[PDB]
Amino acid sequence: LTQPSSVSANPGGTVKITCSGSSSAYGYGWYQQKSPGSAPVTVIYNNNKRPSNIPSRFSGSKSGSTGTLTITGVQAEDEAVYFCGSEDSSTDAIFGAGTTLTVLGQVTLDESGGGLQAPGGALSLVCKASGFTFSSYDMGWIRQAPGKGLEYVAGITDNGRYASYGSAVDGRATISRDNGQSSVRLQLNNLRAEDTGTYYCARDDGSGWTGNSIDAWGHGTEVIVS
Repeated sequence: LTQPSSVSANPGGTVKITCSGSSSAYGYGWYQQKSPGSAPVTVIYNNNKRPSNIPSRFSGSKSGSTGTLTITGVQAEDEAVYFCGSEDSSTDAIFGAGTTLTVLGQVTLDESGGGLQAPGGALSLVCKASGFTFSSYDMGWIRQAPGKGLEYVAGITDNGRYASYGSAVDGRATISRDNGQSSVRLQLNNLRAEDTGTYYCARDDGSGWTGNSIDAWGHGTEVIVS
């Protein structure tokens, strides 16, 4: 996915952020991150769906192999990095590198298990969910290395029947869920230095876990492999 490094606009302006993929088959989600150490917020998912708590100045569209986030009447509080997410024929969740919006002229997911680990060790993260019918929604894990963007770790269907993994962890990761205890778990074996970062629990909107349909995010838990 290709999105611009940065865009600029003055308050009240209409700003657009594009995200281009390898075909016209898949859709787009847009995830606002106000600082590198903060949980993302979904502003648009499945091309043009807007969560009810997101201001109506956010809208989305898709044309051919490109998705576009439009903020009509941008405000200072919208200054953030916006990540686009999608999928392709090989991977259920892929992400662009993030677009920094500069403004000129100025459901609970609870992760634990982070910590320090040696290379070759194994990580066990747990996300405790509340405030919704957990067993009805696909769930997943997204990570972010220091100074880098969002990356797919693992996703699992509502009933646990299907799972998939990001390329960098495939063969080492296992995702599971307990629909009685309303929790999803990540096991990551043979840890490498490149596995350190913040790991976020995330919820699918209900349409089926993809990089473009995430509608809720946890607070993150930090993993350091050294």
